[PDB]
Amino acid sequence: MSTREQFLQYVHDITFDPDTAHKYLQLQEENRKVTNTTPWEHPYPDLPSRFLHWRQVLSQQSLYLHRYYFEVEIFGAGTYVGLTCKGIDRKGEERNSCISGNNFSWSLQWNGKEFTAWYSDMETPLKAGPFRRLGVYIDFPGGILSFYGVEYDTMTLVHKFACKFSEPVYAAFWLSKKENAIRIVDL
Repeated sequence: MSTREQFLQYVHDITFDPDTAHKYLQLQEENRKVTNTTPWEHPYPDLPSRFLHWRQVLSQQSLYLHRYYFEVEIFGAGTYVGLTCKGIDRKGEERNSCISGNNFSWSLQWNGKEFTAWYSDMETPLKAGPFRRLGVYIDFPGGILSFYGVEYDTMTLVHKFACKFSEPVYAAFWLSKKENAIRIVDL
């Protein structure tokens, strides 16, 4: 085990769920790439699962009771990556239905020069500097959600959340601004 190999022991497949994606989000690369293409909508069927107002998408996969790791690359100020539960309101207009505004979701925002940790309408600006690639580590029984900046020969802890998990969690993504994009790495 290299340093990164400690986390790769727990690698988990994550792909975007097309049935959740807001109509301004385009999915590519077998549901491993998402891009905000506002004001150009895409003709997705109307489904109760689909986010209506917040420009969000969930993973198809849920995680429950073990340790998990995956990597993403983020592009653009306004991107959030984190976790939520199935019961997040898909049709809501208010902050309780975005991934920075409730007590069952946790997320990390990139604003163009710093990351910010979000939980339940509370924000903590960080000074970690930029990282294109983030490693997302979930220790469900341990109540840990950690974000690492990942470079060739390095991992750097950006933020560790202490989380009171209950339901299975889904990877959750919020692409708040035009041209925001997130990709899930191979692993």
